[PDB]
Amino acid sequence: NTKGLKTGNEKDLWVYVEHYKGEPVHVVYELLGECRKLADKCNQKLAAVLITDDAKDVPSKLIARGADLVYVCQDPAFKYYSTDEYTNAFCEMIDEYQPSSVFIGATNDGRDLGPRIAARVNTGLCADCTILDAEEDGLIEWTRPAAGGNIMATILCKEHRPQMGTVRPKTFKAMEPDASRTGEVINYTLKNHVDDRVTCIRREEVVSEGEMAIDDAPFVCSGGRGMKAKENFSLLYDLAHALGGAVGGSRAAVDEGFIEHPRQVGQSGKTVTPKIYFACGISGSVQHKAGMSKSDTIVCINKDPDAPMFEISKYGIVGDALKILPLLTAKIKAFKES
Amino acid sequence: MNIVVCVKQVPDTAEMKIDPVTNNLVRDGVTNIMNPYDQYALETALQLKDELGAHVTVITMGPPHAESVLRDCLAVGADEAKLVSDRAFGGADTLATSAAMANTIKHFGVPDLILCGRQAIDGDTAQVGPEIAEHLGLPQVTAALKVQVKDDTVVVDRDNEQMSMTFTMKMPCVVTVMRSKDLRFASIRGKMKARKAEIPVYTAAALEIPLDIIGKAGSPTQVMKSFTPKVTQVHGEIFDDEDPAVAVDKLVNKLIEDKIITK
Ligand SMILES: Cc1cc2nc3c(=O)[nH]c(=O)nc-3n(C[C@H](O)[C@H](O)[C@H](O)COP(=O)(O)OP(=O)(O)OC[C@H]3O[C@@H](n4cnc5c(N)ncnc54)[C@H](O)[C@@H]3O)c2cc1C
Ligand SMILES: Cc1cc2nc3c(=O)[nH]c(=O)nc-3n(C[C@H](O)[C@H](O)[C@H](O)COP(=O)(O)OP(=O)(O)OC[C@H]3O[C@@H](n4cnc5c(N)ncnc54)[C@H](O)[C@@H]3O)c2cc1C
Ligand SMILES: [Cl-]
Repeated sequence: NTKGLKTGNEKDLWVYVEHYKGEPVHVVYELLGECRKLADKCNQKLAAVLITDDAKDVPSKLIARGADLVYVCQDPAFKYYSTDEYTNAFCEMIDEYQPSSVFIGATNDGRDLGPRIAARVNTGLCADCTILDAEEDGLIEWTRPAAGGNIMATILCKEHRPQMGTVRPKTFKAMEPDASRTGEVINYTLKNHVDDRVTCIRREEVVSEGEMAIDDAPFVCSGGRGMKAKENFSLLYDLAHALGGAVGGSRAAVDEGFIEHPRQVGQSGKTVTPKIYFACGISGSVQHKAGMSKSDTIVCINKDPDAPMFEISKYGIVGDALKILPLLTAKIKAFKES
Repeated sequence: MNIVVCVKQVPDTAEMKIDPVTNNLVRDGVTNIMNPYDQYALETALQLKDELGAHVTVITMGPPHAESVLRDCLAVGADEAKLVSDRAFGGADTLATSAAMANTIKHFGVPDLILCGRQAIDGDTAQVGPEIAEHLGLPQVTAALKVQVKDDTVVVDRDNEQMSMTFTMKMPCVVTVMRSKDLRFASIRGKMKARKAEIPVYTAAALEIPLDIIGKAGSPTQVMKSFTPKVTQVHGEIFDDEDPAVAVDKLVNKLIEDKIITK
């Protein structure tokens, strides 16, 4: 029928501020860089939407990274992401201010959030997009991979507002912070509080005291079923330490007990774009490759010269990772010294 | 307890390959399957049936030939199957698909737990389960790694990029599933009992779902164009010397010369 239909008076492009330890995650800044170009193309403003327990100096950083406007909705209930709290706050602000488009980083939580909002407002949502463009009138052209990346689709939300999408992280470049930019902070008071129906009973940091997470590591040293045993992962830790990188693995590695889920790379785990990905005893299933095929360089170490992973590896060695790794790590260490 | 599993028949997109030489899409071994994340959702429902005695209904919105997926569900021990099939539902985006599914579920009475896959491997949107949950006013947890029931609560393990978490919610609720053990085997007997089952087929008119909320008519989004992306062929330097020390020397001197490894 008519819910979510455009009024014609909608304006501005909004970027959702996903935050951790109070600070925006980097995909926020990625989207502010891209959406700055889109907002300039259609002569509309770029807004950052900050739902938090404590804004700190974050609106200032958002302005320096391209935002003209920063909407802030602050409450203690917003300390941690929750579907019920954030969907409510985000939808009250859409209703109040009437944006043209909304852009959400396709993180685990963004992928939870986006479709809740879209269904609540009754509007269109394009998922985990990789290419974006805009017409002078503000109509956003959403392009995205589908079918495991085998098909690209270009999609429009012509009549419903706001036009929504989630956007793949690590795709778009942020702008360098500009101290000379100016913007406007708008403090939004919640009209209706909600009770969160979803209680968190365990919330544990996956990365330890000062250690490296695969998520942001410049090098990833990853092991599969071909590592043979959990203890042999110490080889990958040694290589990571020599490089200043982090250790990852395949879903098969998780299943065999070699590593815990937070180090899993692939479509059901993390997608990483390190400078080097060392794929050690990993066949290169399509589900794994989904998570690491945009690594700058892939180095494959595998006993099977027909391992699919070789298909996409600029460099590699056919052989036993258990003999090759410690020679490789030593040789790299020697080069890096003195 | 009553459980509904939302299942989707998909082409097996894991079998698709773009040849980097020709930039053409090769479809060798691509058949219609049960969406793998839906096999995880179903196996999770089945595990709860084994443990607690739950009644399990599987529902899909698909063309006639999607019936085979429902049969596969019954063959592994789902109790009931429903096929929502009508050209009026075709052309649906995720809003239109979730509207159809949410209205179907409501018509038969909202169960204690609705399980979805995390995503379907064709569309790859991961939107339908949360949109269903919103349409039905229910709480959600997406991308479950484990699901358990304790009294009147569902206990769900879910991660994000920084945190490993466990959440609880009261029934009725919606969970989308990232992983479970592989769906159990369907025996010959299982498949025969499934073949003999009645699977009702529901039109939009039968369910009194308005035409303007479903299919293309109910879709805010429209795919305007699709194309095979270009894939740049990689011409790897792969060393296969007998002596791993030799292979490693060659590899490292190349990584050095090509500015991959620095001091
Ligand atoms: C819906 C779905 C989602 C999935 N999600 C993911 C995901 O997110 N990430 C994921 O990784 N997978 C995922 N998978 C799984 C995927 O299909 C594969 O099962 C998995 O990636 C294989 O892991 P592997 O390469 O470690 O093991 P295998 O395929 O068993 O390969 C082991 C390799 O080790 C090699 N080898 C053996 N011994 C040695 C040695 N001594 N030295 C060197 N090499 C050796 C072999 O030659 C082989 O190539 C998913 C699958 C489904 C169906
Ligand atoms: C190339 C391409 C790109 C597309 N891009 C978009 C887009 O960005 N936005 C959009 O709104 N639509 C898109 N669509 C339409 C979309 O695929 C359909 O609306 C589809 O019915 C549901 O979305 P999905 O396949 O992403 O499934 P998902 O949202 O990933 O499915 C999640 C879960 O919902 C349940 N579910 C999904 N479909 C059904 C079904 N038919 N019956 C039962 N349960 C189901 C299953 O449990 C499933 O695992 C696209 C289609 C194509 C071919
Ligand atoms: Cl709700």
